[PDB]
Amino acid sequence: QSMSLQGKVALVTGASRGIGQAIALELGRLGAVVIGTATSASGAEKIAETLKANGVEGAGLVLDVSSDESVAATLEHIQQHLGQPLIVVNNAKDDEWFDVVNTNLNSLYRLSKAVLRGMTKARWGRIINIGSVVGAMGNAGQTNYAAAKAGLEGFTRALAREVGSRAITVNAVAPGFIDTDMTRELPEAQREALLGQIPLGRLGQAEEIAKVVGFLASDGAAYVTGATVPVNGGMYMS
Amino acid sequence: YFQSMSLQGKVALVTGASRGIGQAIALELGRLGAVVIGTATSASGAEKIAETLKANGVEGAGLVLDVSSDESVAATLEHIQQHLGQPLIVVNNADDEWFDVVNTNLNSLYRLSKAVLRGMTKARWGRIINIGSVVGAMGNAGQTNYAAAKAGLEGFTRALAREVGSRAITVNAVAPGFIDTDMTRELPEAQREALLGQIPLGRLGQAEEIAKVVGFLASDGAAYVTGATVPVNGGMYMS
Amino acid sequence: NLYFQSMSLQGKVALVTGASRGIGQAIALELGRLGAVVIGTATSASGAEKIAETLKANGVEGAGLVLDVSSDESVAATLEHIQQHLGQPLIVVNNAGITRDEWFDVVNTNLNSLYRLSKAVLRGMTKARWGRIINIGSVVGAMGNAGQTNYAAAKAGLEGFTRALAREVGSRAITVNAVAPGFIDTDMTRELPEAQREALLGQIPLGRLGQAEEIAKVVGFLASDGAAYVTGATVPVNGGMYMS
Amino acid sequence: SLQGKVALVTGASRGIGQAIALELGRLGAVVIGTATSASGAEKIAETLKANGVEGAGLVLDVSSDESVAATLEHIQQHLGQPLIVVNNAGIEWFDVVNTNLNSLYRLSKAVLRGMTKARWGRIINIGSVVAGQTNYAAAKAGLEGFTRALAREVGSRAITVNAVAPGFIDTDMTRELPEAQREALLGQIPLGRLGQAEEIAKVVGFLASDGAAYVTGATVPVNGGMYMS
Ligand SMILES: c1cc2c(cc1Nc1ccc3nnnn3n1)CCC2
Ligand SMILES: c1cc2c(cc1Nc1ccc3nnnn3n1)CCC2
Repeated sequence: QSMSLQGKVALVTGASRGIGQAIALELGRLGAVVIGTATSASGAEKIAETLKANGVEGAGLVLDVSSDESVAATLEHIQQHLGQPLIVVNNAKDDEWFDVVNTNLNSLYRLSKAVLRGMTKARWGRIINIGSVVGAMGNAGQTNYAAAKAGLEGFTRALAREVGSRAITVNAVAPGFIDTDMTRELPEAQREALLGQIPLGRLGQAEEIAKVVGFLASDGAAYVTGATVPVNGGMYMS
Repeated sequence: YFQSMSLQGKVALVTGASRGIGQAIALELGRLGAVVIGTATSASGAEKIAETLKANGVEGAGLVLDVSSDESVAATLEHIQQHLGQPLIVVNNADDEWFDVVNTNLNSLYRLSKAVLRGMTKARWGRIINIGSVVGAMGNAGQTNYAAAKAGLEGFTRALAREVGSRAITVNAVAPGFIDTDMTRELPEAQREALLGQIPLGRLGQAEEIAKVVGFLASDGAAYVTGATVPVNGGMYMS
Repeated sequence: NLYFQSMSLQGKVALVTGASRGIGQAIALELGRLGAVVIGTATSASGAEKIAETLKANGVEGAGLVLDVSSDESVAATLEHIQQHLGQPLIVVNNAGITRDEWFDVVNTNLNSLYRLSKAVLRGMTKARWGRIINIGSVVGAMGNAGQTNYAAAKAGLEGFTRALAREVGSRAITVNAVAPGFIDTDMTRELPEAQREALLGQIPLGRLGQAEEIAKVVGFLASDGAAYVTGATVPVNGGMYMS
Repeated sequence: SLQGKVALVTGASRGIGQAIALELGRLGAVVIGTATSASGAEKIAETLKANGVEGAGLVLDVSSDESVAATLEHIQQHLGQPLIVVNNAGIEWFDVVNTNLNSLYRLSKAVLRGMTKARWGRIINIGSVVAGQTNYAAAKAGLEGFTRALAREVGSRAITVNAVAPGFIDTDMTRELPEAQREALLGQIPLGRLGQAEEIAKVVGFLASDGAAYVTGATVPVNGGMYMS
């Protein structure tokens, strides 16, 4: 009812595995037509296969969120074949933090500004930003993780204010320690130490991030905007 | 009858359920299949709750509960246990006044939460959800009261979530902004227009729109969300 | 023939609770060093006598008294005594928090004590149209889960409390601020095994424990006239380790 | 005492910047204040002279790698390394915030070599004074996280990095504000008044002192009790 996304087109970047894949499946399951992206032709073909195997109408595409040209072209392709995406989920050393965060926010900003025209026309939108998963070792890692998270929060809160009068919401999801291919390959010691800091005593599932995204994308979340919802089993960092 | 991904057969306790946000929450949990026990402080309010639930096809009851009283809490829970089973979803709903107000709210949450925890601990499953106050008065006293309550609620929610997390019980809160309620309808027209201008969405929130967030947090999909305060405020953030 | 100090708090009376050791003692010495007349408190006669001796040994004019911040009577009586003998305390540092399902009762008890003491001292500050109330948060003392829960709860309650009281009293030129210590060096943490120490320090960008004096300096500043537009703030003093 | 220390304060020709330069001077620092025009830099030199403060006034464009490097070199030749650096000079929310942080990062990275050598430093970032609310909150969030991160990167070198978040301060921008906006602002400030530029400077002076050595990664709000989310 509120939870139906029937008749909506959703763009989910970095959808070939993990949290991205799970998000694309959840939006599909809720009735959306889903366009998942990857950076390689191989990843984009994998996305198309996964969507087919789950009954989800849509497609898999190649997108480089760092490139104005790729963005504009990808959106054009979506417009030609399926219509305007009105749900967009952005998923995709210690001197590094400043350049990393800056690059992420430019990518969000590029993609968000591009998809906004269609949302502005429609007078309806959902932009949802996925923060980074926990598990990078040492002080350099924690520095990079906290910087990214602070930049994402403020970015999300600001963009929400800019576009709010158009009935477009902008929210973010801050994952904690989630069971993914990248975290499975973490050394066992780092993992056990992470696990011990989580009140729920387990890793989160990728589906458990996707469910939050699915809700935020629904009509029932229409008065939620500028928010960063943490999904972390009770483990909070400053 | 055996449920899957639904609130069916779960018993939910929603306090202050006679009107506004509380009522809407009770209806949403009912709609999602829960057996719902709504509470009020008066016999009259509790009867109103029972009627409203009946009129909407929701199985459950309306009861009298004084969350300031250890006796009333224990007695109310016993009655629920006898008739319907242990409530595994619990929604707590309800410038020099701020200290007493916040203090009283948190003692009431703590009392009720501690009481319902034994049943959740046995079941190895639970959902406690705390509703913050609505943005309800325009002056300085109001904004002070609202920010104090909200800060106390956030930290309380985060702490309890840590205490009970290992038992697969989640504890979250919902921080409403400016919601269309009897309290806010009676605000002067001049204050309303000035309110709306501080809200990016340009409108009041509906009580249903708080209830939908609560319904989601109560679901299985929200199992990895705990200690969180979800703001539902149309983009107006105020501390 | 009377000696007039040129220090920032000359001619002010300061009340510092829980002043018998650690951060409290250091705060009392700093305010004294900055020229304040200083009344340090403890819960026992022996602690109050220790305070008086320490103050005397450091050239600080003032006293050591017994105060139980959990008791309305003790608070009122202690204030009256201070008024009679030395004058109204217009700088008040609340240090004396407790410790030891426990988090809720601890935090609640602290905030009632702050509120009691703050309300009592406010009459003198309201008359004077000037005040400084400064609340000291708890030291990082437990690295598990129960400890981190207690520490974050206390800190959140203190922050909102501080911010709210600041609003209530602001129009009277009284400021209300808090100081949130991180890992501060004490006799108990020096005796931690060398292995646990190195692992702790690796969480702190500065790579060292804070000194009690380093909390006291921040308190001394917030107490000054230059800090008059700082109110409702919680200043973290933690060497860059932020945890919540 | 900041006796024997060299301080670089950008945007020092008026307001908060000027007051910061005078406070650091008063505390004994040799002070280099910057402005974007020759005229502003000359004004700074005059103001410093008139107050007994040793130092200089220079032209600096924090958006330019060349100007930064050259300015530092000039300071090094004549006075020695600045070990206290106050970034005051800042300037569609997205482009503004991004530009500020690049400037902070540029200037901070440049001054860090001298601080790393000395094994001592103080970097202090001044936030913006109170569409507008969006810009202000974005800037403040970016500043906080920036300040907290840089503090972690440089902490082991006994360099602290902190920020000051002003509220409604009596300055050129705010003097021109309409009476209606002012009165509405005052009513949201518990202290019931504007802050003085000196009152920001005093916080900066303290953060620059040895007694603030265990404070790092902090943003100290100086706003009379008015807080915005
Ligand atoms: C642009 C816009 C907005 C923000 C940040 C940027 N740019 C950067 C760049 C680096 C960085 N490090 N930590 N944060 N941060 N932020 C946050 C509020 C909106
Ligand atoms: C009173 C006033 C205010 C606050 C808290 C209380 N009382 C309690 C009591 C318990 C508790 N646990 N976590 N927080 N918390 N707070 C914070 C905002 C102002």
